[PDB]
Amino acid sequence: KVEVNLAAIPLGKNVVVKWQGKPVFIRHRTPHEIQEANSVDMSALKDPQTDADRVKDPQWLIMLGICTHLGCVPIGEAGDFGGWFCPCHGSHYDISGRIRKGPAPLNLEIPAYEFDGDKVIVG
Amino acid sequence: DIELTQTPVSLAASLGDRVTISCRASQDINNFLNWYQQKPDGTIKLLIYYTSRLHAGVPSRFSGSGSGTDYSLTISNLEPEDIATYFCQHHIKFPWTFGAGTKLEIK
Amino acid sequence: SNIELAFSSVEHIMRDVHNGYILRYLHANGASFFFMVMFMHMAKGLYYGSYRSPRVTLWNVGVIIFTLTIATAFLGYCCVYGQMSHWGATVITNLFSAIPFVGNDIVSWLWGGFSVSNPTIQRFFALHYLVPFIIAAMVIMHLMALHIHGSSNPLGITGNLDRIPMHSYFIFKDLVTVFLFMLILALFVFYSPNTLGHPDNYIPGNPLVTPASIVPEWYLLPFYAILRSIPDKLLGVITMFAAILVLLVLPFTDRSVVRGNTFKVLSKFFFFIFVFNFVLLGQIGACHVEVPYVLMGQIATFIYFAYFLIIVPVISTIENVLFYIGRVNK
Amino acid sequence: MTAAEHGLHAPAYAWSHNGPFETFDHASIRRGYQVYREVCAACHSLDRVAWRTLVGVSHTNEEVRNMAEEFEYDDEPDEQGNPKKRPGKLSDYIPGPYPNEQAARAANQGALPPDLSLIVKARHGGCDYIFSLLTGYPDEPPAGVALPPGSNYNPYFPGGSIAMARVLFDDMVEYEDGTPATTSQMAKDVTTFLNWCAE
Amino acid sequence: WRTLVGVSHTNEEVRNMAEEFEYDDEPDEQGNPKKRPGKLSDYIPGPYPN
Amino acid sequence: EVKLQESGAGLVQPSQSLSLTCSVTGYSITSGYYWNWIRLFPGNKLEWVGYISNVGDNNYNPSLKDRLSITRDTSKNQFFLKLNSVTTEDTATYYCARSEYYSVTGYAMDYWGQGTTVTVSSAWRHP
Amino acid sequence: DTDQLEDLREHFKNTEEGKALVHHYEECAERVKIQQQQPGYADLEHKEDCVEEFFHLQHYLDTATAPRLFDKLK
Ligand code: HEC
Ligand SMILES: C/C=C(C)/C=C/C=C/C(OC)[C@@H](C)[C@H](OC)[C@@H](C)CCc1oc2c(O)c(OC)cc(OC)c2c(=O)c1C
Ligand code: FES
Repeated sequence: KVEVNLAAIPLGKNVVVKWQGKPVFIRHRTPHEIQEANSVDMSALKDPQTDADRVKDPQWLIMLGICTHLGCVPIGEAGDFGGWFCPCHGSHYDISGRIRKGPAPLNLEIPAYEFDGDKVIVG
Repeated sequence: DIELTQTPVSLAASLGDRVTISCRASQDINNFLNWYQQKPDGTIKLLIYYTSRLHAGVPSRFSGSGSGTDYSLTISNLEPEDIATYFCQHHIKFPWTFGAGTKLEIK
Repeated sequence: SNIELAFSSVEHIMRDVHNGYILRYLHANGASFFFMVMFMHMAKGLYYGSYRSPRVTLWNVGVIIFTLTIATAFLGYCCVYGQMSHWGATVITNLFSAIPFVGNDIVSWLWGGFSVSNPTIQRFFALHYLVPFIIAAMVIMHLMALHIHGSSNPLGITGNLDRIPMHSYFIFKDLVTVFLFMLILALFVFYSPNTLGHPDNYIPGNPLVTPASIVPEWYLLPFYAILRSIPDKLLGVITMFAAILVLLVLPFTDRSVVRGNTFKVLSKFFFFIFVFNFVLLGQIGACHVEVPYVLMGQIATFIYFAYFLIIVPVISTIENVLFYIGRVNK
Repeated sequence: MTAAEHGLHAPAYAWSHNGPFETFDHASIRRGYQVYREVCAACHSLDRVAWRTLVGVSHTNEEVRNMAEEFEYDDEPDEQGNPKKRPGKLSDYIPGPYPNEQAARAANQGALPPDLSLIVKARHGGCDYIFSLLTGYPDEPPAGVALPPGSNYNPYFPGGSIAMARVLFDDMVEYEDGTPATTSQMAKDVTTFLNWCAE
Repeated sequence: WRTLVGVSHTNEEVRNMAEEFEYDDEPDEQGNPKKRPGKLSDYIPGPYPN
Repeated sequence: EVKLQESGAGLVQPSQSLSLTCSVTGYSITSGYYWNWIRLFPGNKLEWVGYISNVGDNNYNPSLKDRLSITRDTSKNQFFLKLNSVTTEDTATYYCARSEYYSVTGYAMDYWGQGTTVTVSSAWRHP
Repeated sequence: DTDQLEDLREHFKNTEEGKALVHHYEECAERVKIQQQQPGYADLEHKEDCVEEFFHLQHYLDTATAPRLFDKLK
C-alpha cells in the first residue's frame, strides 16, 4: 500500500512511484489537459471510457504504467495524443491514459485508491 | 430549494484593480460551488468549479475561495474584457440554484 | 542468478575472472554466429530442396531445433539482467497473455510473481542451463534422420553412383571452414566484442523505465517485425508464431518434379526475392513504427508467407509444364 | 523521428586508442582520473572500480594506497559489537558521493547521476558521444527552445534537455604533469579514463 | 511473523506482536534512514545486532 | 471540439407549447455526461430547468416538473425542450449546456449553447 | 589558455559554408523572435523552433573540427 505526497507534485508534471513491483503514474493535469480528456468522442476509442469513469478528481490522473499490449512502461509527455507512448510496439495514449493507436487493446488500468488530504493512498 | 445571495449586486470599479464578489447559502453546500461569466453579447462561460478549480481558458488572475456557506470570486486586474455578469451555482442536491448575478461596469 | 547479484556477477566475470572477458565475449558473439550459420544452414536446404523427398522428418526435427535454439538464446539473454534483458523477459513472457482464458495465469506462473523479479531470473538461468542439453539430444535425432538417407547434393539428383568416404576429404574440407569460422569470430571477440550487441544492456535492468531505445537482438528482428505489422494483439502473436511454423508446409507446396533450384530460372529468382525480403523484414524491425516503414513491414510480411503458400506452388507447377512442352513433340 | 529527439550525431574524434594495434594512452588516463576526482566525483559514483586497478595502470602502488586512505569504510564491530570505521585499502572500491538514490536525487533536483563505470559502453558513440557531450554545451539554446527550469540545452543529448549542466571550464584543474587544462583537453582525458574504467 | 497466523495465533494477534518492533524502512525524500513498526511479512527480530 | 446550436420557435403565443432544439457536434449525446437546459430572466435570475443523461434519464426542476419534457434524437444528435402551456412568465432566453460529474468535484456546466431568446406574446408571426 | 575546440569552432564559423549556415540560422531566430511578440504566441500549437538549422550549423562545424582537434591536444 503506498502514500504519495500530492502537495509535492507541481502542475504540468508526471510522477512515477513503485507499487507491488509495478509503476504507478500520477499526473497533476492542467485545465487544458482535463478539458482535452473530457472532450473526446467515444467513437474514436477502441476501448471507450469517459475521463470521469477513470479519474476520481479531474486534477489527478492516477493509473498503472503497464502497457496493455505486452507490458512495457509507456513514456511520459510523448506520442501523437499528448499522453504516453510505448516504445516497445508503438502504442499511443491520451491524457486520460486511453488507448488510441497501436496494438495495445485496453486503456491503461485504473488502480484502487482514495485521498486523505494532500496525499493519496494507492493500493 | 436552497438559495444563494449574491452581494455586492451590480457594482462597478476602474480599469485595472482587484474586486471581490461573494455567494451565501441557506443550507450547507460543502464546496460544490461554481462561478459563471455572462458576457454582454449573451455568451455564458465557465470560470471556476468546486470552489477553487479553474476551467480551461480562464486567466490565472482569477482566484476563488471559501467553504461551507461563504464563498468568493476574486480578480487581479479587470483590464479589460472582465466587464460582464458573474453568477454562481451549487450542486449538492437537485435542483441546482444560481445567484442573483453581479453586473460589472467600468467607471 | 540472484536478481540483486545477477548483473554484477556478469561484470565480475568481465573484470575479475582470468580471461573472463574472453569467456563472455566468446559466449555472446558465439550466440550471434550460431544464428548467422543457422540461417545459412536453413537457407541452403530451403534452396536445394533438402526438406523434400524422404528427408522431411530430417527437416521437421531441424525446425524444432530452431524453435528451441531461439528459446535457449532468449533465456540466456535474460541472465545478464540489463535493461534489454528485463524488458525482453517482460514482453516475451507476456506473449502468452494472448491465450484467451488461462492467459494471465500462464504468465504469472512463469514469472512466479506479480512481475519479472528474482523468481523469474533464477528459474530462467536454471532453464538456460537445461535446454542446451535437450538441443544436443535433438541434434542426435537430426543426425539419425540424416544418416539413413545421407546428404543430398547440389545437382538435386541421386548420389548413389559416385560416393566418397567422409574420412580424408570432408574431414579436411570441414577443417577449412572451421578455421575460417574461428578467424572471423576472433575478429569480433577481440577487436569488436560489442558491435553485435545493444548498449542498453550495460545499464542494470529497471522495472519502472523501459528505454526509448529498446530493440530486439539482431537475429530476432524479422520475427519482431512481423508481429509489429499486425495491429491486433492476438493476431500479432499468432502470425509471428505462424511465420516459424510455415516452414513445415514446404514439402507439400513445392510441386516440382525435380529437387533443388540449380536448374530453375523462376525459382532461383524468387528465392533471392525471399532472402532479401527477409533482410528487409529484419531492417524494418530495427526501424521505428513510422509511416513508410509500417506499410513496408506489412507488404513484406505478406510476401514472406505468400512465398511458401503461393509463389512456390504456382511457380513450380509452371516450371513443370515449361520443362515438358519445351521438348515434347508427340 | 525528429532530428532533435534522436539527438545530434557525435562526430568521430581521432582517439589514440582507436586501432587494432593501439593501446590506451595511460598518461591521458592518469590526467582523466584527476579530472574525475576533482570535478565529476562530486556527483558520479564509480562503483565498479576497485582501488587496486589503478596500480600499474595510471598510478603507483604507493599513490593508490594514499588515495584510498583518504576515505572511511566500515570495519567489523569491536570486541563489544559496536560499529567502527576504518581507513580504506586497495581491496576496496572507489566510494561514491551519495549514500543512497534518494540523497542523490535530492542533491540534483530530482535527477539521478548515472554511475560512470560503464557509461562509455552504455551509450552509442562511446568516447565520441561522451566527449561531444561534455563540450557540446552552447551558451544559448537555439531560438524557440522552451527549456524546462533546472534544465540545460545540449544538442547531442537525445531530446536536448539534459539535467546536467556544463561543468568543464578552462584551467579549473591544475594538471600535475603540466598539460594546459583547457576544457576540451580535460574532456579528452576523463573520457579516456572512463573508457578504461569500462574496458 | 505471518507463519504464525492460522497456526498458533490470529491475524490480529500477530500483527500486534510484530508492530512492537521497529525495522529499517526506505529513507525519505532527502535520504535519511528512518524506522518502521513491524509487519506480517517480516522475520522475528533477534536480541543482538551481531 | 464541442459545439451546441440552439434553434426553434423564438416567439410563442400563450396556452401553447415552447419547443426548443439543441444540436450537438464534436461529441455524442449518448457518449458523454449530462445535458441540461437553463433560462435567463431579464430580472437577471438563472433557473435550472432540467436535464437528460447520456443513458436517457430525466431529472427536472420541481417547479416546472409537470409541464416540461426533455427528449432526444440519437440519430440527429440533439436533445430537446418542450414546455407545455406557456405564460408571459416563461419569457426568458434559454440555453442548453453540458455538465460533467466527477466523484470529488461534483458538477459543472462546461459547454454552453448560443442562447435563444423566446418571447411569449399574443402577437402574430409567419410560421 | 583559450580552449582548442573553441578556437577551431570560430575559424570555421567564418568560412563560406560557415557564414552561409549561420545566416540561415540567424534568419530563423529572427523569424521566431517576431512570433513571440505577436498576438497570442502562448496559444498557437504550431510554434516554430530553430533546432533544425542549429543542427546543420553544428553538424558542419563537427565535420570540420573532429578530425583536427586531437592534433592540438596532449
Ligand atoms: C553534479 C553537479 C554533476 C557533476 C559535477 C557532473 N555531472 Fe554528469 N550528470 C549529472 C546529472 C544530474 C546527470 C543526469 C542528467 C540526465 O538528464 O539524465 C548526469 C549525467 C551524466 C552523463 C550521462 C548522461 C546521459 O547520457 O544520460 C554523463 C555522460 C556524465 N554525466 C558525465 C559527467 C562527467 C564525465 C563529469 C565530470 C567532468 C560529470 N558528469 C560531472 C550531474 C553532474
Ligand atoms: C522458459 C521459456 C519461455 C517463457 C518462453 C520463450 C519462448 C519464446 C520465443 O520463441 C522461442 C521468443 C524468443 C520469440 O519467438 C516467437 C522470438 C522471435 C522473440 C520475439 C520478440 O523478441 C523481443 C526482444 O528480444 C526484445 O528485447 C528487448 C524486445 C521485444 O519487444 C520490445 C521483443 C518482441 O517484441 C518480440 C516479438
Ligand atoms: S508493449 Fe506497449 S506496444 Fe507492445
